[PDB]
Amino acid sequence: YSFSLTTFSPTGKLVQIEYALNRVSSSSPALGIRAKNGVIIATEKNELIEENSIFKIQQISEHIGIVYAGMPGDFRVLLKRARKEAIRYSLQYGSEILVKELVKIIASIVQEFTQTGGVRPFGLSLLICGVDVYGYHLYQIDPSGCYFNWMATCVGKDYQNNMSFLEKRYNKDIEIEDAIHTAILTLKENEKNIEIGVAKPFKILTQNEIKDY
Amino acid sequence: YDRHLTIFSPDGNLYQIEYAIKAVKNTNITSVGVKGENCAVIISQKKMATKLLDYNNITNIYNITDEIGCSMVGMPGDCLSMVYKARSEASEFLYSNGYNVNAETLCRNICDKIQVYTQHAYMRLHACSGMIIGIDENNKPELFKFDPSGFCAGYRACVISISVLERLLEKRKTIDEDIRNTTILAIEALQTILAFDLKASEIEVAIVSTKNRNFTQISEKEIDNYLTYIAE
Amino acid sequence: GYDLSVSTFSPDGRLYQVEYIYKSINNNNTALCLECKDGIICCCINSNMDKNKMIKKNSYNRIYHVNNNIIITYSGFDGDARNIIDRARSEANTYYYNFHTNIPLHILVNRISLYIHAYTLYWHMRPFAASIIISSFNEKDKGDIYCIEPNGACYKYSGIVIGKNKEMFKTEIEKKDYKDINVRDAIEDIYKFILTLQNLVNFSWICKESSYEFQNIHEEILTPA
Amino acid sequence: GVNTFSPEGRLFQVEYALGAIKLGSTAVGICVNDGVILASERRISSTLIEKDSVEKLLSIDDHIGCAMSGLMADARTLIDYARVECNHYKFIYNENINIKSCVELISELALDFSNLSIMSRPFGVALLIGGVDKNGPCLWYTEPSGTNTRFSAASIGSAQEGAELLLQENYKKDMTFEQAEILALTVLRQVMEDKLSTSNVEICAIKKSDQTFYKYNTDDISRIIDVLP
Amino acid sequence: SIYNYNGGCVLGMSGSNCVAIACDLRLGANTFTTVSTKFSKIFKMNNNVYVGLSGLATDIQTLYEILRYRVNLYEVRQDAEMDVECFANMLSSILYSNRFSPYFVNPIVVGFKLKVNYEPYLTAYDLIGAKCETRDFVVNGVTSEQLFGMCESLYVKDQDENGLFETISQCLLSALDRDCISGWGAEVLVLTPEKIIKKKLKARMD
Amino acid sequence: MARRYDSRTTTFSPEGRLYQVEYALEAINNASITIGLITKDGVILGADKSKLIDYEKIYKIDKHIFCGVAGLNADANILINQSRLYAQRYLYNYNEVQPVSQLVVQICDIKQSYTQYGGLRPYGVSFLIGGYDTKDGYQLYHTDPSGNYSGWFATAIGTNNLTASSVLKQEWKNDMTLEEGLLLALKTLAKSTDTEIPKSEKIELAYLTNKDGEVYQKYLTEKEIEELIKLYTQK
Amino acid sequence: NLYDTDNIIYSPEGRLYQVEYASEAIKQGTCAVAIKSKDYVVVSGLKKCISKLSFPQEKIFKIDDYIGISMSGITSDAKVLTKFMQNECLSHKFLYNENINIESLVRSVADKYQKNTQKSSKRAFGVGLMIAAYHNEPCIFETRPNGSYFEYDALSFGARSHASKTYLEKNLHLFEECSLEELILHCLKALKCSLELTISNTALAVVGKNHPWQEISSLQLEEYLSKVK
Amino acid sequence: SYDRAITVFSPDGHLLQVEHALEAVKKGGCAVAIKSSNFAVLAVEKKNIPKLQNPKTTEKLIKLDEHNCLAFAGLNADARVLVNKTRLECQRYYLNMDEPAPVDYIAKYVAKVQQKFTHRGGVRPFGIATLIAGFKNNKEICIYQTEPSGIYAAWKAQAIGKNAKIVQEFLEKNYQENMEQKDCIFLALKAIFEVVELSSKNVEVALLTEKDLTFIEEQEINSMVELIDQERT
Amino acid sequence: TTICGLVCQNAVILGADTRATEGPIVADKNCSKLHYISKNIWCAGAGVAGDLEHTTLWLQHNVELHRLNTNTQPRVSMCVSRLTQELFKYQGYKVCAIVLGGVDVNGPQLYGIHPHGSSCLLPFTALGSGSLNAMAVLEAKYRDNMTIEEGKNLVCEAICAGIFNDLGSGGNVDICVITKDSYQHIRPYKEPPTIYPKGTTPILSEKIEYI
Repeated sequence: YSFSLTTFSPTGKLVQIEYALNRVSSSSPALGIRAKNGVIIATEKNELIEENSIFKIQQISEHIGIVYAGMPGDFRVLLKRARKEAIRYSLQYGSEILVKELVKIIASIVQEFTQTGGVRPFGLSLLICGVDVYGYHLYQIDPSGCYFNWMATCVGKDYQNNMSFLEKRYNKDIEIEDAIHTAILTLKENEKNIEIGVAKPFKILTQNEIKDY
Repeated sequence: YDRHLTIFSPDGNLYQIEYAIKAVKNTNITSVGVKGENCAVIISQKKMATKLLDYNNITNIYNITDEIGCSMVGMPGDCLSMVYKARSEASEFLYSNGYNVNAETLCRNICDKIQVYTQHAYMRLHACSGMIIGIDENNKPELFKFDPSGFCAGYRACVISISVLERLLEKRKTIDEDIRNTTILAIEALQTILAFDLKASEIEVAIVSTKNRNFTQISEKEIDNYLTYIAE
Repeated sequence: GYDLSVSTFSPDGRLYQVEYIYKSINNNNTALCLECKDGIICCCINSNMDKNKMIKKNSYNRIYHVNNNIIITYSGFDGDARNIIDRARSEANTYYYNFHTNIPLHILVNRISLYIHAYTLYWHMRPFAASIIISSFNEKDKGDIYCIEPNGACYKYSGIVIGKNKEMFKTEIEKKDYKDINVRDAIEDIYKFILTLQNLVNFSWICKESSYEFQNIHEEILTPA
Repeated sequence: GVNTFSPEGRLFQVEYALGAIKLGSTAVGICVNDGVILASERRISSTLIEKDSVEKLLSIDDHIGCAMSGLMADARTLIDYARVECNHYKFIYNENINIKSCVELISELALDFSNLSIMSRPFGVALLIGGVDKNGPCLWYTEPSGTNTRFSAASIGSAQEGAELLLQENYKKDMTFEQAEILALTVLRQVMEDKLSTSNVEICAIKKSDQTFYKYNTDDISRIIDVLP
Repeated sequence: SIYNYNGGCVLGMSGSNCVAIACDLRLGANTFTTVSTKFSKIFKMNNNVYVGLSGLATDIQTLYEILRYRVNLYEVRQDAEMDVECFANMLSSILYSNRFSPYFVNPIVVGFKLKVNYEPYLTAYDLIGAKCETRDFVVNGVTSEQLFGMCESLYVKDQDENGLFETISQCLLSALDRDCISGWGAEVLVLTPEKIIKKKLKARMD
Repeated sequence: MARRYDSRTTTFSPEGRLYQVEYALEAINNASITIGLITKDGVILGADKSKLIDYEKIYKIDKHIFCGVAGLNADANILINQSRLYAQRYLYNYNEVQPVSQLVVQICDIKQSYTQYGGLRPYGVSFLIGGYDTKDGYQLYHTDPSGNYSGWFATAIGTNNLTASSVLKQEWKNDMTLEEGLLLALKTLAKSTDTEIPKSEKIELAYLTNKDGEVYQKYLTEKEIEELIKLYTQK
Repeated sequence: NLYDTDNIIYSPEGRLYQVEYASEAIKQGTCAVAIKSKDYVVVSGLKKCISKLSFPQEKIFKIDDYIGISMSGITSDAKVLTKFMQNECLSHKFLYNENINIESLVRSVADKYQKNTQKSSKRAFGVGLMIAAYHNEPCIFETRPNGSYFEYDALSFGARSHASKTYLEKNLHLFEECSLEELILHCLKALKCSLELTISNTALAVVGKNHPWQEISSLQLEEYLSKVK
Repeated sequence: SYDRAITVFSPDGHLLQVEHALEAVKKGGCAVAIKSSNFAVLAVEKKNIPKLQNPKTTEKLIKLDEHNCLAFAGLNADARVLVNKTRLECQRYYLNMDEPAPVDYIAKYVAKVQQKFTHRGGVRPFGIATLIAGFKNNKEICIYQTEPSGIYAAWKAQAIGKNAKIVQEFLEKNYQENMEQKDCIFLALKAIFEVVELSSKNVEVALLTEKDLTFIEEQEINSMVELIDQERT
Repeated sequence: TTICGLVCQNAVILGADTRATEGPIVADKNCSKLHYISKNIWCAGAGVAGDLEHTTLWLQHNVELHRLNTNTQPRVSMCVSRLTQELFKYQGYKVCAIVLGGVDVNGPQLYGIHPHGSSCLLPFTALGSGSLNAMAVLEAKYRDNMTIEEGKNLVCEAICAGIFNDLGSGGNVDICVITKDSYQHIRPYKEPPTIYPKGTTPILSEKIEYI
């Protein structure tokens, strides 16, 4: 009854993971930029849908935030799981979970769905930004379950072009505002279409704060 | 066999989700939820999902708790199953936390459950879409909508027809007067969307309001009065 | 290729397996429940058994009951129907354990519908091939008749026919109002409908003459009709 | 699937297993008033094997013997289960189990793959199980279909048809135990594809005078050989 | 009475950029028979985290093994040393996971919180994890009353490594000399951000 | 039914071949090249990895064990975590560090169980496990997806592993110091990439040695690799 | 053909093909007949014989003092059902101090039948059972693989049962007023129409008022067959 | 395939999975076992890439327990797993029987394990064949061969792996019952070298006695390979 | 131990002493007994210290998880419900007498939770060994409407009564004022040698290791 629906192709590829990657690539763009004193995650989104109800950017913990590109429901599930794991770490050790370890645990949970039987892979890619005693981190988690460490990245439509833009405008030692301005420029390559979160505890910018930028 | 299971296709889509959405659309049942300043209204058709039949018993509106209500459109078995799952989640939330769940939490939990279906290949998708309305702790109405895909979103007005609601709301832009105006808005919205004259006995309207939080359905006499007021 | 499992939606949103179940139910024996002025009358016509001449006379019965005040009949498989009826009786027993009173009819119907529908969700279970009728009649509330489809849909009627020729039994039954007719007047009517008998038809009511409780129709009452 | 019916009403798996029992060396079982005798050819595949390591006639119990055809790993599993069950019966009841009861137990195990109420497939084995109980000597045949048939004389193996024909031809109820041995040996000689002699055949008997499994040796075979025609 | 089977005592103290952890070296049996004199109750988790376990010897060894397992896993998975406060919280949770069938151990955690600034960190526990963070000293074991008297009367704040060594060794020895089931040698470890001094004191063997 | 959708991952092919294992081997052969070798001083592991990327081939399993990866990185992470668990459990149970061969056997058993049990796919990863213990000194092991493993003095995995193997056999010698082994590792990393010069921003290089009786692992930074690269270049 | 692969698939015709194949497994069993009068039920079946040296296959089985059965189809499944019913009757007689209601036992057997039709991992019982008992009245029941069961005045099934059906249809009105011998001979004449009946190839049992289930002995069967012929 | 049946009967009656496990055994390296009065000799083929592969790390000549040894041909990881199960059962026998496990008991255990895998849902058959040499309870030495199907049989001298038929035919014409240790080793070597390239790095020969299993030092193998060269001209 | 709480206008004032005892011996002189559950919810405890501390951590982290999921300000009712369910799940054991204060949508709510799983909505309460003295002060001087300053003074006087009349209580006076908007945690709200010659202690051996 329980058997893998993700199988090695004759060439050694896992075509379900490739298809989930295609789905994520056909999803709305999100990106992250790590500035010398912070890290920011930005994303882009009919006169009826309430904006406040469909945040893509969410708060994993006091100093950890997450954004996604892919399937909203899978994201909700994985967000609840990441919050649960952060809380479990806090209960065990009495301190906020480190960004790298949370990324590793979520990566393991994502990989589990590429191997266990009777489950499709998560159809999303995650950008997790956080600050710990070891600085600021911006990690990307793939549908496959592999996690990359980034200074800056984009994970949606035309992400080749957006990666090129970030590379041509990104500098190692930059301030937060300079990064936010680069982030907004990358996404536009309106204010109602922008959601930004900055790392004080992780914060998500209000409508006015986006507008004045 | 790529489109049979809840697995990805070469393009990355989950075609079973789209098929369940088409199943929901096939029922030819329309339901409309409208938010007011201190009130929310849900109006549904009183027809069955596609003579001696009891027409009173036919309904697409259900009561999850005293103060939270829903309209479920889809395959009737799936609709009843989702209603029962929502009621179980509400009772569990009340027991475990000691206060009444609000519509947002209920919609998000229901969508987590829907996602479990959409991912585990051994279960079939519920061809059920839902509106949930209630009054949250901040004394404002909540009106959320979810589909078979597991996507939930809050709305000022939703249908399970967008430009009609847009025009009506931008036209609109006392507590009893607010309730009455939103009810007129919902009835007119359904009449517009359906594009035919409504019968007071073929449509069900329910409201939640700060004056009376309890999700209640208004009698057919009041609906008849509202219908008469329109066109006059 | 979308009609080999109950857990796969066709492109058009349809579940073919349930349609096949519907065809199976439409090909089976006839059953009907009719709400009259003083009670409900359930009648099952077993036309599939005109061949079997060795069957003990009037032994086969598709009409069952719950709590002695609910009539439950069906059209479909005997095994599936027996499964459903056993579940209904188990639900009634659990309800009485919990609360010390008989289960309301609508709650029982909802629970039975959920039980049926739970079998159209997985690829390792066969969905039930049986349409169910659950009926009751109280002195205060008069009659309440529910038909449950194989898909989990439940609907309330003043008269229902499930099985073969149902579209003719309906048009003959719809020909006149029965809420203003006594059951005894209806027994003659139902017989005339079947002809257009003493050993292929199950009869029962719940009416005032039987104290609003289940009862098979005594022979001296059916024969003159 | 394994539990799938054919349009004719026969399980595919047991039908396929029927072809498996047709392989292996041939055995013969004969029941007479004095006891039951099982003889078996030994298809020695090489001169480097230890001939006695390959067994044909095992003791399900002190009073029960069995000759197996088909897949010998499966046959060993079946005989081990039979031994365990017969000893459990002996402990619970303090008496020697009936041969028919033992065959029924083997059959219920054989079809346990169906999962009507754990093995994964049918047992590609056919057993001639003989022995002496309170009712006297008896000999049974059980096959993958799960059906067990009592036999006065029977044969199994690759050359089952010829041996069974000869047994039908030359079997008499009144015939003596010595005649039973002579008949078993002559049938095996006619149906075997070698020169009958010592170390080439294996004989066991459960005699009614003892109700005990007894395995023959050389100078028991040779005694029958020197009286064959 | 369970703690009387083996005896033992552990004592932690802090100074200025230094921290001392000391213990007695006895392993007894049946509360009066001294079976070993080299049974050290101080275990090193990492350069900045040390633990002292007192109570049942079997429980001490089991808990040390569990702590080493957890700490090694944490450090390898993070490629960095566990923070002392995180180790203290983990030890508390490990102790409380066995609230009803506990390890009969009264641990103390000693070390340095890194901020570089090396702030002494001390904390004591009961057998079920109830922890008290203290700024001057921590005591556990059967000799707890005598040790509390010693660290009450003799503790001086902000002592250099030699002053801290003298004070802690005197406290431990004077407390032990009034205890029947604890003693037979004393081990003292003074950590400073650059080095560790390990000394075995010349103690009574009574 | 569901067996119609089932792929039967744990099944023999007609030729006595495991199709899943072969396809996993192909996937690993399409992975980036990781090499390992043994010197008198210790064990060396090397590997080759956008400009906005901030160690993804060499990982530490224990104070005395480390692993180079080839294949799928998520499966590699799962197996690395399980290997760390196994080493720590051995230390917990016995009070002594786990010998390298024992850890390799445990991890390879976990690999093979997926090819014999259940209906799941195998791990599509291969490991080069280097380590030091007292009984066998320095050890390097190769593990493939089937749970088979072997012991080597110098080996390669991934793309162009044959050319790297040829270079290793031609150059690797019994008596090499740490520096000479590192230069040979860089040379092999060069030859397998078909490049005259290695670039130091796409190289992973680490070594495990025993000194003062203590096992020490060094993961080489970019600038230390720059020094190694220039040294390799003058010669 | 895609619709007959598993037991949980309905055909577009609204048909279960696996269960129909399990039922088709019932036509290749030996013919058995059951008839009743106002006091007795007589069951007579043809024992199958697979060779000259074979012993006839058992055809009827005792379930309880006043309950017996005959089978047609796969024998191992029938054995599982037989043991289930025997344990059910015995458990009833142990928990309470009364014989089991026959309708209850038949309905529990039908539940056991219909349960296997619901899950893909299981297959329907490939055997049809006729149950003859006396519970205040002679009763004949028939179970089917699909979970359906019925109560009969006269019943027959197995190979070539249509001749037995025609005889029973011709003589049904006599059975009610027939005495024991006349009704035994009617059942035997039907069974003979199905075909020679001998003491070895025919099984015959009776059960009725103050007459527990009892297979008819060999001398009685010989006399009855002489009366038939 | 958690519980799905993997080994099934083919239309002809065969269990194809077992024939595929037999193919796996045929792909493996050759091994030979020869029995004498109170000792046995096992010679296994080894293939390692010179100068790069550690030759000590591979062990197809396994000591199961105090008195029983094993050699296998087939998949190596399956062989390791089966060997570990066999050692666990040997020690369970010690612990419950208070006596060492006789060779025949261990051979039956491995045969039943292979049968079990051939006869359970959700498991692949072991693709390995084994030769187990040991001593019985009467202190008699015995050699058993177990096949992937789970069938086992005892032998005087038997060869398994690739080209096992040729080695069998050679051993038929050359085995001479009781033979001295030196000549028995020589016979094992010249039998195994009928199929493997003549080189001391292509063989590993060990000898089992009542005291222990000893692996032959390579100087002797070199001498016998040179002697076989002499006899080949 | 002495913990107390009271409800003043739009706020909850909790107070506690700062002494932990290993029986007759003062084990800690500056223990902290006021425990942060959420920004608007605080708790204080008496009983088995490990039980109080770990139950409080569990409740805090579960409440943060709930707040993250529902995006709604936590409720004192939820905290008391979870606490009662957990305490009742253990048939009396895991002794924790807890004063749980907070301010939520329904105003300032104070609860007293018994170790066995019973809760009580209260205007003012005290728990611990010095509970009776704190109750005496509160009863004598408490009044329905009091300013935050008056509430703090009453809490401090009650805790001081417990300290100076109960042998199990002593140390400083911690207080916390929780309002619907924020909290202030006044940790020290009120606060009512030999140097041995170097080389005096003999040793047997010395080992120097440089990190």
